[PDB]
Amino acid sequence: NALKSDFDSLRDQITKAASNAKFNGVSIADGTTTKLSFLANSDGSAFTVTAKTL
Amino acid sequence: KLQDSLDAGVGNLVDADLAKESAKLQSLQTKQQLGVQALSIANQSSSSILSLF
Repeated sequence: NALKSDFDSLRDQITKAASNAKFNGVSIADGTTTKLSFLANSDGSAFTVTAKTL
Repeated sequence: KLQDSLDAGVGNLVDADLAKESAKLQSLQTKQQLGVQALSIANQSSSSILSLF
């Protein structure tokens, strides 16, 4: 039972640590959105970066 | 670790690259000096016509 309580507190810490990782209201590891795009050149082409949920 | 990463992110968003600013300042002072010289040359342009009359 003690090892199971340790495992549960550990997985809860992973959930919190994965949830709080955001920048100016946007995150990539959160899983909220499939991808993020960023400007690459003057005419509006984007540097796509796909999300990797954690 | 999260506070460190977030402060580093805001610093990357806001901090100027000073090494560029120093060269920009040098070129701008040389430009202002040549501009004051050109302004003096423009101020002297009207003086010559006294010789005409």
